[PDB]
Amino acid sequence: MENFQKVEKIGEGTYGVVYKARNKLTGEVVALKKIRTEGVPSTAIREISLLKELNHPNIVKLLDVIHTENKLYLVFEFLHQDLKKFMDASALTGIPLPLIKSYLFQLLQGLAFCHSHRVLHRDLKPQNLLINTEGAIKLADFGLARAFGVPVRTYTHEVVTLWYRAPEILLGCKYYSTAVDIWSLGCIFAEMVTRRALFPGDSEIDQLFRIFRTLGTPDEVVWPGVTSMPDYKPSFPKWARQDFSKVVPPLDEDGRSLLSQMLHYDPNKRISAKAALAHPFFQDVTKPVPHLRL
Ligand SMILES: COc1ccc(O)c(-c2nc(N)nc(N)n2)c1
Repeated sequence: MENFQKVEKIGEGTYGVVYKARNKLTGEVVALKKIRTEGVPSTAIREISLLKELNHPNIVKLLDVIHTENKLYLVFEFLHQDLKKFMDASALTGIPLPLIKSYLFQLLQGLAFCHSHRVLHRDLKPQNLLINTEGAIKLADFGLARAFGVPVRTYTHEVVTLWYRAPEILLGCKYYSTAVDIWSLGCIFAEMVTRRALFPGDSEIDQLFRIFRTLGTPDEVVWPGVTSMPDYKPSFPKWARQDFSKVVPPLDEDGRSLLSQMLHYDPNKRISAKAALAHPFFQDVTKPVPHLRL
């Protein structure tokens, strides 16, 4: 793997570290994800390789999937900045609402695309959302959990982010649906608006309880079957739902209603990416140019 010259390390994902690198021969700049290790599931590299066919303006292009030295390398087109960095950079002033709306709209288009192709992300977070100078935003690292699975931590002892995990995952559901990505996106949307994580849990139970304290402890009324979920305990405290206008001020009612639909407890009631795109919140969507400091 010396076809490059690891320009630099740029991040650490749940499935592995990401590097910025230039191809010695072609001179192209790409992002290299190294996936943690002496076997690798059979259908894994096959399933991941299929992702190379995925082409959508809001999905980071997967250029190559190489298996060498028992290691797995994903070569991605390189985008210049991740949403986490941009959010931190915009923490004093905040991301303008029209830009937030644009990003949410584009992200939903990208999810609508993947979900229609039966591809789920399962680990969406600000770190794997990439932006460019032209106002586009793209999702990176889809279908990795389906091909592999959520490990103990990361390739090299890291603190996995739980803040964007859907409640059905926290409750131990064996089968998840595309609804998990809508939940994560809802959490990201809220964070872009308030400039603070919606549910910053430090543990799985703290994550779950933070959700409960805000949205109310779920019951059979709002979520049929929740009390029979694997990790559900009748001992969970019963918090009453908080007034929603407290959740994402000062987002307007259209944004709040859309967000509430993205955060429904029942995966079956949670809005789909396709239905969300038709929400009145996007009636006036535009495509602003962000102020990016590279
Ligand atoms: C699949 O993961 C990817 C794919 C393509 C990418 O450009 C990135 C990325 N890019 C930047 N600039 N920063 C950071 N932190 N990451 C990450």
